[PDB]
Amino acid sequence: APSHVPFLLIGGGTAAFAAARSIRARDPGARVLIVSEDPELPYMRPPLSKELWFSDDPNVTKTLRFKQWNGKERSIYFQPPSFYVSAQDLPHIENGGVAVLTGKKVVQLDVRDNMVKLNDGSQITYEKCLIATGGTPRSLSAIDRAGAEVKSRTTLFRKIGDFRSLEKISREVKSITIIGGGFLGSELACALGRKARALGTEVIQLFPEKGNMGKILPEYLSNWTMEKVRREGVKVMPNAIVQSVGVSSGKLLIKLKDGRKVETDHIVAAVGLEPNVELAKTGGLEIDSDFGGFRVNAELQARSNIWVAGDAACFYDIKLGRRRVEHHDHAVVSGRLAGENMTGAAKPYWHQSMFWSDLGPDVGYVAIGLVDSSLPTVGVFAKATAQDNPKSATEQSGTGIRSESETESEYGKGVIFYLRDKVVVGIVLWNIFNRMPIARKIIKDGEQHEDLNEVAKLFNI
Ligand SMILES: Cc1cc2nc3c(=O)[nH]c(=O)nc-3n(C[C@H](O)[C@H](O)[C@H](O)COP(=O)(O)OP(=O)(O)OC[C@H]3O[C@@H](n4cnc5c(N)ncnc54)[C@H](O)[C@@H]3O)c2cc1C
Repeated sequence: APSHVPFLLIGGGTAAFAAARSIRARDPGARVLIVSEDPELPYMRPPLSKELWFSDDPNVTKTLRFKQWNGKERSIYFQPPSFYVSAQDLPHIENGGVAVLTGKKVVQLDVRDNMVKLNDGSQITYEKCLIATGGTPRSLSAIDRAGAEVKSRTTLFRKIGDFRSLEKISREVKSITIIGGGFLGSELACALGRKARALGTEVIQLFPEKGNMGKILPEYLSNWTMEKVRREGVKVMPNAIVQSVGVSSGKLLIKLKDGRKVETDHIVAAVGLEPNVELAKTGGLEIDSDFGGFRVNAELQARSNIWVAGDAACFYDIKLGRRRVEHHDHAVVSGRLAGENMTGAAKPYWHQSMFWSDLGPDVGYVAIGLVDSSLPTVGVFAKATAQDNPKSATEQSGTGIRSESETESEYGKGVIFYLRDKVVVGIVLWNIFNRMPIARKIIKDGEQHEDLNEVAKLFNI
């Protein structure tokens, strides 16, 4: 537990790691320390709701070495444990390196004095800081007022602990209910769905919308999505508003505003996240408003020596202005930029951060820009071929983390445009891959189009 560190990375996820790899690649003798309230070393989140549930390895719970869609085993951790130095040797070890203090939470940030306070009473000072604290899962108020009995049977899925505890539960109970129609929630619907078919148990997913991912996707693709979830065996209940939750003889009882009742053994909440601006009080960088997250400049700074990246960061988006994102690609790229800037410097974050989600090897979505379903939307669909699924894409690139394969620079499948007037502000790509460069160039040009079809042809529709 060092008293001082040149580079402090608060929080131990994907942003923090992207930063540290970058710094070491630009200053091969830099001394970087990550503080992580997670017992685990830094690891990626997408598999937690994806491949990890699809493997046939009974040890997959223990090793968290998962198989991608193409068959290649990969670890959920960014680096083997042997690549990090000790927080102890960090201050003096020849060449320095990267160190992670696991199980420790930074609770106080004294910006003026360049110092942090850990939970245990430790005090650490820094020359250069990155806040990469990600977010905290939201619950629903209709859960929180039910007491400690219901709360103890409500997974808020986010971490390895949640994967492990929920995987266990899928082998012990008869009925699991997912609240939330969002991507995570639907990924979790399919994944638990697949385990429940093997066991003969029940999976229920509910949400207020008309269909899955209803805030993002138009009715057609949303309703289709819902039918896909139902094909996995899931009892999907749309237009479900939660009235209250309570104990009813060993079972959880969900009462809806539309009157319906649902008996289930366990709940998994997947209703989004709230940024972690905690240290935003004692620090006096104290966040934005419209969008949530710490305010940063073009180079991702909240102060002259304190950058922010990843989920915690409210950045200026090249085409969309102020924005907050929950994308892994954002994490990696803004994390990488932030680390480059900490090693001096002077580089704007002009990146258009792609989002992607897979519901199994066979269905994949990819978003870029403002993708809200309330906008004017134009969809152009087609019959998908042999290479038009995540399994093929993962076979083509060798990686199942889409952001690595689809590059950073500029009815089975289809493309949905989102419009303010006739300007493309957002795009969804349904089962179409290798076309994010064109997808970016289209939004970045901010052009006006009175067709939509000719554009669609570049996606190979
Ligand atoms: C289950 C799941 C599946 C996902 N799938 C996808 C996907 O398919 N595609 C996609 O684009 N995105 C996906 N995402 C979102 C994506 O993973 C996030 O954008 C990414 O994790 C952001 O990284 P981060 O560094 O901002 O936050 P995190 O990875 O959460 O890292 C923050 C870490 O810092 C810790 N921390 C917070 N505060 C403190 C403190 N004061 N002191 C010490 N530590 C602290 C937290 O415990 C956490 O471990 C998924 C997310 C989840 C949760």
